[PDB]
Amino acid sequence: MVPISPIETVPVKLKPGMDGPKVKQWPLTEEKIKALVEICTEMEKEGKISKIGPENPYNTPVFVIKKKDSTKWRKLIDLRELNKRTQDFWEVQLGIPHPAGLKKKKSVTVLDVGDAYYSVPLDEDFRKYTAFTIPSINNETPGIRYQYNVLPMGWKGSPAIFQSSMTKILEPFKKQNPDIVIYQYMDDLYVGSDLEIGQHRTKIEELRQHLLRWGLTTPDKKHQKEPPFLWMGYELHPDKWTVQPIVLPEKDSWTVNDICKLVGKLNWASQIYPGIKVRQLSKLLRGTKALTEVIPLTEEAELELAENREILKEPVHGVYYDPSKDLIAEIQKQGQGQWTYQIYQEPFKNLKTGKYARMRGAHTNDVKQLTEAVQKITTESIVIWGKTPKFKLPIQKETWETWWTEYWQATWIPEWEFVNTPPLVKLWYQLEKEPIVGAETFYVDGAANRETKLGKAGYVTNKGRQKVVPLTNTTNQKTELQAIYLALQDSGLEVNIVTNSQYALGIIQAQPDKSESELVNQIIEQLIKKEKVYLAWVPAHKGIGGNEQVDKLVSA
Amino acid sequence: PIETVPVKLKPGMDGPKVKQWPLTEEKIKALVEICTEMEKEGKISKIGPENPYNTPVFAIKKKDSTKWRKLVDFRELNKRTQDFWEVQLGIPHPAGLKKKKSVTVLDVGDAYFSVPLDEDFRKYTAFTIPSINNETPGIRYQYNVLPQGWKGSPAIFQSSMTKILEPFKKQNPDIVIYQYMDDLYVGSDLEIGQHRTKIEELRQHLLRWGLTTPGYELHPDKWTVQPIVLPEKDSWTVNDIQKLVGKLNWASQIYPGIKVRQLSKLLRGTKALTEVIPLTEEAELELAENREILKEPVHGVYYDPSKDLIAEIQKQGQGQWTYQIYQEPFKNLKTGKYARMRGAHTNDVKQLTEAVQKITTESIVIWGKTPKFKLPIQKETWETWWTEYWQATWIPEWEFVNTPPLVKLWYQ
DNA sequence: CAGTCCCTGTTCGGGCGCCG
DNA sequence: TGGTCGGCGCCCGAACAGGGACTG
Ligand SMILES: Nc1ncnc2c1ncn2[C@H]1CC[C@@H](COP(=O)(O)OP(=O)(O)OP(=O)(O)O)O1
Ligand SMILES: OC[C@H]1O[C@@](CO)(O[C@H]2O[C@H](CO)[C@@H](O)[C@H](O)[C@H]2O)[C@@H](O)[C@@H]1O
Ligand SMILES: [Mg+2]
Ligand SMILES: [Mg+2]
Repeated sequence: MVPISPIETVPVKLKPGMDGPKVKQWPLTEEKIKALVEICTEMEKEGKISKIGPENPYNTPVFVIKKKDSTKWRKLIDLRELNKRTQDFWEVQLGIPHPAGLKKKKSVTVLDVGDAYYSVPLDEDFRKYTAFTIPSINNETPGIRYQYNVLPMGWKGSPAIFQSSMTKILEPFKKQNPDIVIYQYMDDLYVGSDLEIGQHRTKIEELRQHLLRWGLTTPDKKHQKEPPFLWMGYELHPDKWTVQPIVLPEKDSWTVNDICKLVGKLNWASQIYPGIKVRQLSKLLRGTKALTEVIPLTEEAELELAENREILKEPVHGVYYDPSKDLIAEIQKQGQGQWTYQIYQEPFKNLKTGKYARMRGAHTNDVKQLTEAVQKITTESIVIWGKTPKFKLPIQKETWETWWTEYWQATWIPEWEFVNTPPLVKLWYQLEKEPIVGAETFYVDGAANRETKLGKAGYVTNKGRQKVVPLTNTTNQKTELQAIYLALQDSGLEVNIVTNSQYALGIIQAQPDKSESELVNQIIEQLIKKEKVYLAWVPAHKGIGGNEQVDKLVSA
Repeated sequence: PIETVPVKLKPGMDGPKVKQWPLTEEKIKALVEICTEMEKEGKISKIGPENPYNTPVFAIKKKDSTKWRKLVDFRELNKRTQDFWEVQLGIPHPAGLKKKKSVTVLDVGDAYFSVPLDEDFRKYTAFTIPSINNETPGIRYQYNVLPQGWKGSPAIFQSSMTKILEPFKKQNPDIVIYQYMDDLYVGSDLEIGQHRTKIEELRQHLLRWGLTTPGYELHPDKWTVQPIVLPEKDSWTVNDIQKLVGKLNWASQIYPGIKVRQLSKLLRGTKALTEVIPLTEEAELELAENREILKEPVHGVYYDPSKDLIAEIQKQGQGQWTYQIYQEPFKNLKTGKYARMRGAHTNDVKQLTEAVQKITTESIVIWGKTPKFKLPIQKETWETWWTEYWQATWIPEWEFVNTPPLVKLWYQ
């Protein structure tokens, strides 16, 4: 019985018909070797590590990185080849806790487990595959080979095994203490109660004894008796919370990697700081080869970056969640398919903020994007609070009613009210349901030659108006749109248009206000200027009316 | 202490790995309460991350129930068990069930908990319970018995089920019973009161065998279809005839006897859309002959047991929805319309959800299958809301389509 | 009646940010 | 020195699916 057993282990098979890792160690510099050898030798006395005879035919590289904000070093074993061949697990970490989720508590304790990975036993049969060879100051001394007796940093089964093991240990305590809140994220524990501060600390220490029984040690050094607590990158105060300060690079010359950090920082910032915009900064990253390449900032990304920094200038903070009061989400349109939102309960006291900028579709409008933002907020809210907020939306009740009733897709927004904060979201134009009496009827068509990429777009009308236009470097689709554009240009404020293009009719009937295609944008521009447009569809090549005549013209 | 029937996945197919989606606080609370009791009774037990399979779980309230029902989305598992519940232990379909004046649906899901489940198979029934704001990691379980909503459950229990049924079946030979997953379809031609009474008898009959039943009533004979219809107009504008020709031309992919020649003649010029066009006698007769053909059935449309059912739905506005069930394109086994459903004029998603359920129910009664739905909705819109309005114990297959409607062929 | 080409939308893996 | 794991978020681009129109 050379090694003791502390807590229940997790069976871990290899992927079937596959064998343990073999790969030679790195040429590690002696400076790192000093740090590694001292800690690694200590492990054997505890029982974390064991010596192995050459009967163990497995070798895997090893390396070390300094603990951030500490002099200590972190001991990590590269298991990339072992991961590849190790059985798949099901991750039990389904997301990240957000402080806006937290309810107010009278007493809050944050405590961190020490050597959390090294306090959880690895599977006995699986221990052999860990084997790695230590290095020496010279290449003469071989260095001992070691197999882990506990979870090792760098494996792919470590987080899930620890989290599941931690939950099993915590579960008896929680059942005995139904009114204690324990937020368990990896080894960090957040403990909150409405118990008075003296009684709360009694439970806190009593919980520490419970974790001690299973070999889990909570050092005082990482204990956080007193606010403001540092938790998941946030600063927690009795009645408010905020993000730990974010440093934005100041570089005078920006590379590609530069913008990524910036962008990724601003996304983290936008959870509380209202109105962060990354659109123009992200425009710089599209279709670039090298992460190292240097790129100059446009006057758009510069102006953007300027007001983004100024938002960070003033300190902001969020509040906590009061289950008694309603949840309210308000959304503002920021232009260029950019939307920001605030979730709150008391007016002007925000739980959190956020943005929805995703451009979805080649042709779209503001109503679709607002519906997308509402959905993104709803799912986010259900994660954090388990309910859907009431919505305050910058869209008239009649605008929304007109859109969803007429749209051919099922669409819906949950309970919401109108807020009159401009810019309001509206439909820029409306297609007529019935043909317009006394309006000129334009029969439009276009065709193009697949080989030459040459084509014609034209129309014929009941009044005798006619046009045919030659086009270069086009497609059948593009000429069918062009024909419609021509009819809109050359018509009065009211016009009936008959097309046989399903492509064009589908784009235009969805009432888009923005498009990737400039041609569609120009069609939109004209539709907005009209008083009445009736679009109608007929099947091609059926000998119908004007459609037959215009088909002949453009085919020529 | 019952023998456990061994089960295997379809060859070359691994188990389901499907992430758990976020749940509302009420559903999470209901699931935690439901699973706590189920663990104490031994139906499920907690499991570790070493199991690499997961299936989504959530809770529903059946129509008017007010009492939460656990529901597992086993579609992925059921697809990987598929050969089992078809090739071997499957159920025949009573072609007469659709003919009965009344059909009641009973939730016998509880019965499945009696039988135990093959120890080797339980690794595939894993499901994770989420926590609000990720306070805790996911609490994983797996099934020790026959799970509700799995397609092996009614097949393994069919031997047990028939013996319980058999005294009741002998007492009433005429009555027809069909079993689809957790549900028992009981179709009688009796009068309403006698019918309801016999259901209580089959309830008690189920009770003395140890089964609780928490009544969905159908009248499959009332069910009708929705024919393609052509408008009746005193006068026709050029636009009306253009719409009519387009609708008829599309219809000719279904009824090959449709002819547009005489109706096309009416639009030879280049005419204003609102210009009134008198119909000729030749066009009147062509239009008359067409309306008759549309009353007729399509030639050679018959159900094929091998082929999958496909359902398409269209949103017609004003609370009206149209659907077509088929296996081959343009060979439609049924076409229908739904109006004034729950959520009409206020919620498209609630209405679409109700529509999917009704269509699936009809397919179960008529063919003992569930169709694959082509849903006229955006993937993110459907996934966000659909569980809120779901009141059935099964879950059909669906895909998402965005077809703008050139012509309103199915509706008017 | 296949086979393309347009055109659109989805998915998935890459980078970064953040948390252990 | 360059180098590990899991989770979540964003924004990207490439690779893939599929529906119509048209070409033989
Ligand atoms: N860069 C990384 N790579 C792999 N695993 C990591 C990691 N960073 C954290 N983890 C995982 C590994 C375990 C856990 C590390 O948390 P602590 O930083 O607190 O190190 P601990 O062992 O707890 O020492 P203590 O300071 O508590 O005494 O998260
Ligand atoms: O609806 C899309 C959604 O399907 C998931 C589960 O939410 O897959 C399930 O539903 C599909 C469509 O019916 C089935 O084909 C599939 O077998 C079933 O597991 C998602 O991962 C996907 O986003
Ligand atoms: Mg720690
Ligand atoms: Mg044409």
